[PDB]
Amino acid sequence: FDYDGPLMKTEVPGPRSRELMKQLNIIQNAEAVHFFCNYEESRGNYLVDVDGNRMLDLYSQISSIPIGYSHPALVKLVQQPQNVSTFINRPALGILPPENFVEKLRESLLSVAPKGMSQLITMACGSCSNENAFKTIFMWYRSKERGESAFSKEELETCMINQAPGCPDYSILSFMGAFHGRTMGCLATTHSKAIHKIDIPSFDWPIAPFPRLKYPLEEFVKENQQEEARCLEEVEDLIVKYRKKKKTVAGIIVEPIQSEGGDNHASDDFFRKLRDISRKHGCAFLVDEVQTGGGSTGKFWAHEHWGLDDPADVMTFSKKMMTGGFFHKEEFRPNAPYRIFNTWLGDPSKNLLLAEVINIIKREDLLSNAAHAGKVLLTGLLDLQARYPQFISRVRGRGTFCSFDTPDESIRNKLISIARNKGVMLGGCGDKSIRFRPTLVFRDHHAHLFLNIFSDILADF
Amino acid sequence: FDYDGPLMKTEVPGPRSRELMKQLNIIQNAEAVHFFCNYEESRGNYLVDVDGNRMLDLYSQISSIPIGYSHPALVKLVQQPQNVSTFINRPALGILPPENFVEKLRESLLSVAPKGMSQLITMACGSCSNENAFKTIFMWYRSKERGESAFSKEELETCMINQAPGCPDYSILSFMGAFHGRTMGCLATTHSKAIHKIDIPSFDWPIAPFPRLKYPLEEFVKENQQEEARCLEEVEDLIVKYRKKKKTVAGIIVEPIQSEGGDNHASDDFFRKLRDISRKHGCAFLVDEVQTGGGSTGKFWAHEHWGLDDPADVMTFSKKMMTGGFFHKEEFRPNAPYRIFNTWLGDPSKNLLLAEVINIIKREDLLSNAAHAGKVLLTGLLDLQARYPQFISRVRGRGTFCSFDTPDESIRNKLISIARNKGVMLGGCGDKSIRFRPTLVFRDHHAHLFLNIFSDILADFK
Ligand SMILES: *Cc1c(COP(=O)(O)O)cnc(C)c1O
Ligand SMILES: *Cc1c(COP(=O)(O)O)cnc(C)c1O
Ligand code: FES
Repeated sequence: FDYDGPLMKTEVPGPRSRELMKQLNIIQNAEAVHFFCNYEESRGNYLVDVDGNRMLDLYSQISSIPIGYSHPALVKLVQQPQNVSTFINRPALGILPPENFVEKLRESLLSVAPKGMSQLITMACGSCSNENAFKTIFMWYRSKERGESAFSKEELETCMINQAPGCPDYSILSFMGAFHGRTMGCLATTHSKAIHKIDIPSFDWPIAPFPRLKYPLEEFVKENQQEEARCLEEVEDLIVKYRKKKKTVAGIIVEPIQSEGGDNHASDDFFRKLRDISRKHGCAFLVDEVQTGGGSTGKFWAHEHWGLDDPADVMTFSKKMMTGGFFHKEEFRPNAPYRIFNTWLGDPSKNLLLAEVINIIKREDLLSNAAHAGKVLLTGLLDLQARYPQFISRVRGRGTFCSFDTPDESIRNKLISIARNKGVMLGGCGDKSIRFRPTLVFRDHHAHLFLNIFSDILADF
Repeated sequence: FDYDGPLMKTEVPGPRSRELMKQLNIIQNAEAVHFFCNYEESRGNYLVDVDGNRMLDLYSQISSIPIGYSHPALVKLVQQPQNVSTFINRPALGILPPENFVEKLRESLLSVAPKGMSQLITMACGSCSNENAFKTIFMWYRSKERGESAFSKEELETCMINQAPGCPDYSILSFMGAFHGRTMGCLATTHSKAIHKIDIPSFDWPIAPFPRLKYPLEEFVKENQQEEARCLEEVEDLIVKYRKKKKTVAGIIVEPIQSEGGDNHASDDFFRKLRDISRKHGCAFLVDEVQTGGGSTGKFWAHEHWGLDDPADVMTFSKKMMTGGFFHKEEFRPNAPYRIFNTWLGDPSKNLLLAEVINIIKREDLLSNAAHAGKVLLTGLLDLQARYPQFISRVRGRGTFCSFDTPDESIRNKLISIARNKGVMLGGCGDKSIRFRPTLVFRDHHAHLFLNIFSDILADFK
């Protein structure tokens, strides 16, 4: 199920990794590569590299590995002779679904549906989930505007040649610091780092400020309320402004906690109010749970913390969910087929795995475990913040979805690189934040292994 | 390996499929659903439904099943205990690749790299392949314009807020009839059917005519050269026009044979001249082989027929390839990391399957088989066209990538329906064409089985 701690043999990347990185660099830019991995010997919370290093992995493949490496329940699925077809016969799911398609959805995604959302379409990744959510939103908005009326001849003609009125000039409102994917529609809503954006054509869609909270929260009660109120006002102003531009805001997309752009949090009140603004202007409210979804905040979906019966119109997911897709309200159902469609629409092999993942999450009480392990982590980070104010500030988190700031990008990267050599894989976000994305099998004792390693690193830095 | 023929028990969809359709329709629009399938009992070219119908499948999951159902070499891979990890431990491939990543690419995609393209990025589907190929082209074009210079402060600030100059107003030129995917960038290049496009915001990018050939080809040699010439002239004019509009054409995307829009073919000559036009105006030439790729035209990549040493700058793929991605020239290599990126960048388990598929295609000489079986099919289609000119026209194809037109949409759909109930699954494309996408284990005897069932259908059709 898991090893008893990290065990380092070499610097990371070690010589076998470096050789493999040189080979890969011949066929593509390999500069992002951390190291090469032995996934066969990886177990639980521990990633083993090709040099035999064993690291406690608190990044989990960018928050995408739900119940650790080489999970014995998932091993068993692959071993069952009856499952072989699912792995080798991939269907065009929009036209030729397997006999068990609906049942395996009942065992998996439908069992964790968000409140108010009776509909589900599956997609293979987070980007195509958000792209198709946008399109779902645009078709719904245009359908509100036309009744009743059929598509017009002018609409049918102009859409084929990329013109209005067939192709409307609607927008999705997004936030500074957001990350929603990198295909060309997703990208216009992404505002994470310039290198993600530069040299790519975009859309003129409104971009609102996301609150920047001040820490410690108890010492900034009024200021943080004011900051959130200012952002809400600017959202509403943008919706009004873009309606006058004839670039009507059909939807608002937001993450419950901004990830790639710097682990930015906002109060549950901010979200409830944002949801109400969206409804008031007839904007669909699209919650992107690709990274927050799947339990690490201590609730299956992070938006569940908000306590709403009607939390959103559309909610996308992927990463830990193995498959992508989006849940949505009945009113957003496409009116005709072949509008929201692609060849594969996910993969039944991933739904097979996810159903077992969800069973394990329920049976091992891993939601509540993530709240607990996360509190233990956060407490320890607060202790380190108090002892090392020259390096650590703005400690913050929900569940195991935790982060802190360092003084600058150069110290942020150095601390990540030293931790890795000492046996712990950390992620970065923003210009100078370190983030945690532990698998759901991360326990309080793993929080301590990390804290004790990192305490020694800070003492010697 | 295979069953010996179709076996029909019910109309399709049968009662068990209709019940599942009803259940699925509660949670999503299920109006596209053909029927529900028993993939566990499906084998080779035969698909088995939940009503126990066994149909010769000449559509192969929209041309995505490369070596048939339940292929025993693929079954063996899933059975090997050493392969479990690959199915259950999915990496973020851009940052933490598995030990065998490179070697498995050598066994698979790199063994079939097109001429002149040393670079490869992997992607999970055809649409992310094309969106990321567009981005690769836009970055390449700005790199030519800025030279070996750093991003400007203004570019870095403006790109974050969706503004020029950091976000350029460059265009990708595409063709009427095209299909390149349905995410918002891809979809701007797609011009297949109105329902695929309507109500979605787009880009003001140029759209050229794709040649519409007249059949039979021997009777319209001159008119077809003229039509191809006119299309080439309009591509070039559009490039000049969009430069003048400050919306410079950075790349041109085209399919070797247009699929979803209606199986539109053009000569090898037209593609050679198109490629030259691209080069002449400094446009990257992006060939979409998502549906033509993987052998069914009798060469691994359809563009191979053009006989060029420099056929293209970028070539995308997916469907039969199990994974997506794109090959590209060394000069198109991104200059920094995290520009072309996403969480998964494909999936090693699909690479595992693909290596074995490529092994099977080579060992069993399946490109040659597609040319041979496809000639059998096309010859029979031409024979049926001669006998039933009132139902069948514009018979055309290359390898098994064949099609024909019917007089109208209702007849096209009736013939597909009838054929299915008689044990043969066909595709439709455009408003009135029928298309073939047989898997690569389609042989001449399957072609004759089809021909012989369809002959009977035609004789009985009113
Ligand atoms: C990773 C991520 C996406 C994109 O998912 P991919 O599978 O990389 O396309 C979208 N939204 C958020 C919040 C993410 O963190
Ligand atoms: C199917 C197809 C695509 C899109 O592939 P998906 O995997 O459906 O996103 C792109 N181009 C062509 C030519 C295709 O036929
Ligand atoms: S865009 Fe999602 S898998 Fe390709």
